[PDB]
Amino acid sequence: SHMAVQIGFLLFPEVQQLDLTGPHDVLASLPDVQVHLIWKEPGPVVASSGLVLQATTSFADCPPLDVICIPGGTGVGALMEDPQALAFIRQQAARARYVTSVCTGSLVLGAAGLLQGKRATTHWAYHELLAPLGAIPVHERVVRDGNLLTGAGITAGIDFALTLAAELFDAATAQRVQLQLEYAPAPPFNAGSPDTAPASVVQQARQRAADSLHKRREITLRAAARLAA
Amino acid sequence: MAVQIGFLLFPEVQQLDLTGPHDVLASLPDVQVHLIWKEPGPVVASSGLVLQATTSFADCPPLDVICIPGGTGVGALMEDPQALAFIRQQAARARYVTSVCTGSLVLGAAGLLQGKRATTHWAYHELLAPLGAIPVHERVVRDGNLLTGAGITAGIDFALTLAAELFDAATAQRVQLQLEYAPAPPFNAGSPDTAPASVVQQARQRAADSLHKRREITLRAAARLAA
Repeated sequence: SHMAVQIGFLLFPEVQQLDLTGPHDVLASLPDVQVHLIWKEPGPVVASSGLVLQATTSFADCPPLDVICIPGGTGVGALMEDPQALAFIRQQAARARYVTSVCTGSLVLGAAGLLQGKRATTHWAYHELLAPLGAIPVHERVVRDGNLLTGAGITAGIDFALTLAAELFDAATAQRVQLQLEYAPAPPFNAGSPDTAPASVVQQARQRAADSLHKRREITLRAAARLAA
Repeated sequence: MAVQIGFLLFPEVQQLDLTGPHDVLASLPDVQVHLIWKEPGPVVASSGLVLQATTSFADCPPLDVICIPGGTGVGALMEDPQALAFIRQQAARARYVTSVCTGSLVLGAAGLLQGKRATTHWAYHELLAPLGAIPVHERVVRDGNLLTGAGITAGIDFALTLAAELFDAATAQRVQLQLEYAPAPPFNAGSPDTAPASVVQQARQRAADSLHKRREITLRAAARLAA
């Protein structure tokens, strides 16, 4: 309808698609929501896995949003230094009811200056990069600070989206969607946190992510310097 | 030698049934993931999200794993002889025949649940027995080379289970940690066992028209298998 809640996700090359698609299917289950996938121009955008998604609107044509949500992925490093994307995020966050992200999408909110003095979370492996962007780093799944909601790594998007659903509507509506999605998780292993995974597994992961972390630390401090100027 | 994993992508799919498992499985070493429909190109999910089929039925390579997701669109597939014939073709030489949520109703219409333990979405579970399944109220059910997951988000638990079978526990744990899959749901309403009675009533009231239409499709599909 013309009175729909307007929810927008940034869709960028090398996005981690589950950061977007998990929340999308949760929030699209709510009454009279319109969901936008936003990029520089409408058309195909390839996620890090090779899954092809389709941007529905340009930055220029996007209506004022009630909710803006930034997903994460390999592609966030480019976004943290993309003045056109950062200007769009700041413009929308001026009037949004909720300013949100999942996983390393909070590093993009950070680069836009929107985490200064705010409680935030991100993916466990990149959590150290929050403080240089002015955030108060919080080790929880879903972190609220006023109208800022951030989710932790990838699958946290589902917990984030149900939290946001209860804020947009009410607990009863969020619980109905939880039941429709049969979201009573029973993971076959207990390796979803660095605190509970086998130490051999946590060490293999930190080994893998090391080169990405050092690269993103330099991008993070260049982004922080621009906020300081 | 690459593990070939194929998802059936159909109009009015419930996209998270596909995209959850896709991001888990595409994280594994030496896999190639296909999104299969009658022709390559755009397929629109039930939410309006546009996905892209990568291959036609004809160009689909022999699959190690076939996976059928669920959604509004399964009713049409349950009476689509091309789709059912294609699923039987691939199930014949696939190492694993798999589904998530109401995708198991499509396996059932194809004749592939006869005498097997299986699950599906809690609201549709009564439709498994007429398609010949032994219905099991568990979130991921394995019967030989058949694995079925329960409703929508069960796809993530299913995919981690399958990852350990294709590779090993250590490989599945690495992917679990990369995905930070340590869920902390903000409510306890994910099961009809634990949700408030008012929430269960409303979820059943919403599903009722779909369930009635699927009771009718199910009994036509069962009568075809019998004849």
